Amino acid sequence: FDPEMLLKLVTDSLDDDQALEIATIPLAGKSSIADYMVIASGRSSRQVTAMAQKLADRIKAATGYVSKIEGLPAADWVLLDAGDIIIHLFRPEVRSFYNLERMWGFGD
Amino acid sequence: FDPEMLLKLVTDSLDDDQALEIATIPLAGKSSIADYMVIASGRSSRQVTAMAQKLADRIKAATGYVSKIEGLPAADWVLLDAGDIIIHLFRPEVRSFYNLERMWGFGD
Repeated sequence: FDPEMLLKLVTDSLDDDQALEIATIPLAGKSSIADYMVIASGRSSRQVTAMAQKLADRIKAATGYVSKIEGLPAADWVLLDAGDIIIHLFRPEVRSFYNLERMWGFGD
Repeated sequence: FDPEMLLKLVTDSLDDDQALEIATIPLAGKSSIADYMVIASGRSSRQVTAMAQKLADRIKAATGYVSKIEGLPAADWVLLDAGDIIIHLFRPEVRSFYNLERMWGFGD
């Protein structure tokens, strides 16, 4: 399964699930971690969760690849590691809030 | 604390701890998640762990920011979320192996 085909699956799925700000970062000549990183926002916890889970299910259906998901059920963010592509999903207002708390030195 | 200053701290720290393939991805005009993503490799579990922990300690010492670390103590990868910068660390031979297992459909 071609990494460009995987990229198309990822962005099509996120677009279908109404993600915003879907960014594609090509990593050729920069990093060996993956061919692409994709980053996108969701508007709620239900939405980020549905987004991530459907994407993992779709990748498995299309390719057989079992993606690693980091950050569920508490879904302020999700990372989905699909091997050739790593997908970052975030809730902008939750992230800005948590970043402030960490800037203030909370939590150690 | 300036995001360019934070970037310099991150890359200087990773360089000092002998990370390889240190990639800087500017996100201006692409994603709101952060100003930069940094990706780098380490050669062992001790090294990736030392790398990530020292970077978190250094960010806190220099800025007060308490970074969120994902993927320790089992350190095949680490993500360090420093707010304005997200840092991905990976062990190339471990990642290639785990990616194969997921490609083969292991683990659900």
